[PDB]
Amino acid sequence: GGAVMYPTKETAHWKPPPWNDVDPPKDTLVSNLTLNFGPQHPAAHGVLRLVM
Amino acid sequence: PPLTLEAIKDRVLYVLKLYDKIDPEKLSVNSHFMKDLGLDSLDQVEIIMAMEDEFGFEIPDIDAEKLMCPQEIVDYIADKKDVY
Amino acid sequence: VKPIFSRDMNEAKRRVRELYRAWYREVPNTVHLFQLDISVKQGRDKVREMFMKNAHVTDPRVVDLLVIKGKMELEETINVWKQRTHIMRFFHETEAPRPTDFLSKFYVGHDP
Amino acid sequence: VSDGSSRPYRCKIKAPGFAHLAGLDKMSKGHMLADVVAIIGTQDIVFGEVDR
Amino acid sequence: MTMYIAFILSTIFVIGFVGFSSKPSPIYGGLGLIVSGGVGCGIVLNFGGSFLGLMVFLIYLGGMLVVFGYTTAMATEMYPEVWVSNKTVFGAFVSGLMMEFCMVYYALKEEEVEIIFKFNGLGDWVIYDTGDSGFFSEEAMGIAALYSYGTWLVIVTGWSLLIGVVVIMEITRGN
Amino acid sequence: MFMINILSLIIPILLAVAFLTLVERKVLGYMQLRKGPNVVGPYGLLQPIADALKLFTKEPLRPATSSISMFIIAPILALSLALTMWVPLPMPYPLINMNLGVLFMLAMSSLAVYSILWSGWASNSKYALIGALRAVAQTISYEVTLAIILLSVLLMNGSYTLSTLITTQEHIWMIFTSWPLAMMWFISTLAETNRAPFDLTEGESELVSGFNVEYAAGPFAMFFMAEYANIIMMNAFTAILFLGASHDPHTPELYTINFVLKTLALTITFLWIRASYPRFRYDQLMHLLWKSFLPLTLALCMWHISLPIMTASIPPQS
Amino acid sequence: MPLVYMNIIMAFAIALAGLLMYRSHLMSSLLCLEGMMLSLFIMSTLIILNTHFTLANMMPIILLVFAACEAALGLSLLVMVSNTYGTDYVQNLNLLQC
Amino acid sequence: MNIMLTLLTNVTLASLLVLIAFWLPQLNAYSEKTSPYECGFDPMGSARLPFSMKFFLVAITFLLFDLEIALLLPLPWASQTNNLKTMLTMALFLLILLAASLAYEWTQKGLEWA
Amino acid sequence: SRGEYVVAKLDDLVNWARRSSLWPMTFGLACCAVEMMHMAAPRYDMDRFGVVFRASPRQSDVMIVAGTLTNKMAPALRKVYDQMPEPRYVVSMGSCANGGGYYHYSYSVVRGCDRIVPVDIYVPGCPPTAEALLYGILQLQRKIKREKRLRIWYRR
Ligand code: SF4
Repeated sequence: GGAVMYPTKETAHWKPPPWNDVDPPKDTLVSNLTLNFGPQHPAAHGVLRLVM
Repeated sequence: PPLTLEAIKDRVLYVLKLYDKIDPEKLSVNSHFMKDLGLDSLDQVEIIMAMEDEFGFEIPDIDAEKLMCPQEIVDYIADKKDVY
Repeated sequence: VKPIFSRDMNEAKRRVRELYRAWYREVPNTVHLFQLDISVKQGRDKVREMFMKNAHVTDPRVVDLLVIKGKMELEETINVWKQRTHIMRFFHETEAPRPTDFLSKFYVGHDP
Repeated sequence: VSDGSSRPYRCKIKAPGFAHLAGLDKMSKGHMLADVVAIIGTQDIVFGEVDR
Repeated sequence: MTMYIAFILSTIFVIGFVGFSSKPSPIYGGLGLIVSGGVGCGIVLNFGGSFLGLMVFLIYLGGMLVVFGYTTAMATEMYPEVWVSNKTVFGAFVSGLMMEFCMVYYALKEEEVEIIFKFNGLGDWVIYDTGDSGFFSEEAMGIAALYSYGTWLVIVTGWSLLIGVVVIMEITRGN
Repeated sequence: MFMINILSLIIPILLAVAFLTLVERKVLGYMQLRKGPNVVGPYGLLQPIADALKLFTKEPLRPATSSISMFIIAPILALSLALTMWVPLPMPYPLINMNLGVLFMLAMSSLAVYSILWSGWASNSKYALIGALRAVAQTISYEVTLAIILLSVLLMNGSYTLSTLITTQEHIWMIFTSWPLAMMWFISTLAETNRAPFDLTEGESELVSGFNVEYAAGPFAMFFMAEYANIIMMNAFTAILFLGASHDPHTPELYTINFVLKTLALTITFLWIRASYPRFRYDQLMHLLWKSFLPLTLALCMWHISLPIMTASIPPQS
Repeated sequence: MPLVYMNIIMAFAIALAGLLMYRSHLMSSLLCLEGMMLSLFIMSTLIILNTHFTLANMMPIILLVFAACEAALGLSLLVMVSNTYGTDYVQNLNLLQC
Repeated sequence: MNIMLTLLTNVTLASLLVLIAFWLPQLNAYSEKTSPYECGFDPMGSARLPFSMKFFLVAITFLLFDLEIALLLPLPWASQTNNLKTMLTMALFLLILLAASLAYEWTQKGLEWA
Repeated sequence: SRGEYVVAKLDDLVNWARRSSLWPMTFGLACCAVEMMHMAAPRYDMDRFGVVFRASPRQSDVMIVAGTLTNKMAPALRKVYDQMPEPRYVVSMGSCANGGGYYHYSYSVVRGCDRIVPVDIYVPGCPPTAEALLYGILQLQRKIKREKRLRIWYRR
């Protein structure tokens, strides 16, 4: 029932493959770019620091 | 790689030694921080943060205050890491 | 009296310790991001000094409100809402030392 | 609010731009940066009113 | 010196390959690929292949555009690497340049170098033919025979491209 | 004397770019109820020279986060490519007569795009990166339709040699034959030159300055010169391709005058469009080109392939 | 064989070595694949032009067409890999073993 | 060689202009002047972090269509053959396959973004 | 001396180029910005004089501080001024920018933009009329015309 027969010490720790699918490793993989739209921006009316 | 209790004690003592406020000479496993070493509550919080960094497991607030003895830190670490 | 977040002083102390942990871990990231020339030890000492300034508080609600303000400041620092000027304002570098002995105050000016 | 003196006790200015800029985030959902510029234009915000 | 324009360009080609093969950040590897594509166009034009060379340059110029965008999106790094930012990349670059310089000088000096095949140091001008193509561009006439002679190649390539669009759509569905 | 010819092509083109800046400023001002620059020189003639001197006597700043090598290389590439593309053009006789001049111009235009992308990436600023990505999207939108339109029109020419366009349009302008392709081509040239309503890369209103936000003094002047030179060169290409001119071999000056006037008119149209219309969203630009221009271009390319065959009008290869 | 053939075959060898020696990113190895395709185009074009194999001057263009097909496939796979792992690093293609 | 000379001349002019721009002017470079531009306030993160491309599929399809652009450019010389029937059939076959690919991607919501 | 004459003429050329082409940055804080736009409007079009508004600080030569400068905005203004390449000139428009004006005694107002950035020309008024701002810009141009950088270099 192991992942590999005749397992070694390192492989023994390794878990067997998932039955259906691998778990999603979603962990802060996408970091949205943060932009200071203003104040100096022409479209910010000069005094708006829109953090987007 | 058996995570021996004495290795845990060595790591805790090393972390405590690195902290400047603790004087190296009077540091002991049974030396309670507040009275034996004279460090304050925020000092104890900082030492707990150092320990959690060294062992990689986060110590919650309730458990951390139950500390103030290096031996207590060692035993709590053993309990979390299932030593003996 | 209605509690803001804590019904007793011990709970407020727990919240204060949590905030102190957050600042203590954030300090090196602040030095890196804001390109501050202070050392990490210096910033953490400033954090302790700011915490110690209000160490005399004995009312749970005041402590809770102070923790709220500290959390807001920490959010500002974690983001880049505060600039290097705001972060370095805690260190009053430009301001000259003000003598506190009676004779120096007497010499310098009429201020009590 | 007047205290009967020659100087107002309290004067609170309700600026229409305040609530519109507050709702800017809700309006911007699902749009791009140029759409955000257009939405800032639509609500006609003069930040003297907003900041007072 | 103009007697060996081809050799100089080929050496530049090999240097560009040693650039994008040492694997700097995809941006500078794309720079290398663009330079190598331009130099290859130069070589093919010197041999009489103006259309082919220009086509390679045009296609790789567009291809490296999508590569650049993809890099800034997926193959991105906080400190992108240049050929002097890591000992491995610079090691690869220096080794590639040295290997070129080695074979280059070896073949130029020695009459007949033989690395894996036998190469003669005589300039490329020797091999060129003395015939005349008249009122024709042989490359153009051959490339135009894809529609008159290569109906089978047209069928295969068109199907391959349509199935490629389908394949990309399926591979990027992502369920 | 070929070096003299190269200088004759280069130097006058740069002066033309300089005075194009004045023309644009005045034309936009008059279309806006204003007077363009007039104080500096008679009728504003010396304004360009003052701008060039100011820019080249202004401190150039190298951004701390920038990659200096690409940061410097990009303006050089932009200006050199902008000057290079002028070489193959027949006015009436080309400086370099190539059998495949049109493909050369297409490849060179493709190469110039990397100047914008390299500048934006090297700047290491978020706005510059956004501008570079917009330039990537713009090329993706326009390149295919540009190539297909050029192929469809050149099918009547019978070659990619620019010079032979004059002979093909000896009796009539090709716009009469291919006016729809001409419209799509003009819009595509607007897109390629990053001109309004497709001025997305710079996009001052939306991006403070786009790719050149971190460029100052000489490098910015070089980017501006490349932009205007590309405008003029693309309009000249349109004039050659569609609005053909009479060429008397004994007197080339007549053809040169006609060609210059047509190119001036097309550049003035460029400024006119910049004044009139608002700016597109880059998603909208890509959608316009792919969903609207591309299918019509495919259909018209089929039509132009068939028409010489069904009308027995296949052009001579030579 | 003239030396230009030597240089172009050397370029192919270098690109092959680059592809077979990955470092971290997948994009770089796809670029090495494209470099190999460019080297093959140059070699084929030189041979076909020197030998005046007129009906073989189209083979480089078909080679380029299928090279671009391969490039598209590579990028479409890289996008999925990046989505599933957050980077294009080859070390993440480690679930399947042996 | 004329093309090489022209390219060299243009590149040398551009490089000379860059040199004159970086050496004629006076400079007072200090850290704050060379810092990145973020509309007055300081940047939060880097500009070298990943920037999601919402039009990736269109870019790959652009590569695949540039291939067809390459395949269609020989058409002007192809019209000079004697088998104009087969040439026309194959040219229309290629253009109809490109149209089919565009239609497939469009109908499958591939030309849309995100 | 011939060297002095050459230096004087080259300085004349440089000053003429710099004053003729003055590119203000698109920086407007408060009501005074509107009068600035009216200056850009057809009646007093500043483009005639060579003054063209350019957004990027690195592509601009003059900063016009139109409107009140709050303590919150001051660091951004200093950053924009620093990022602006030199030669750079600052014009303070309106009482609020000049010395704080109506909000001088406010906690959130910097009592003058001179405290944060060096100012070359002060345009009085609240709001200063567009003609007043144009007069200030022309005064700055004359100030540039009076500059003697190369002459001082030769004499030093
Ligand atoms: S000076 Fe007057 S017009 Fe100008 S911003 Fe202040 S209050 Fe408004």
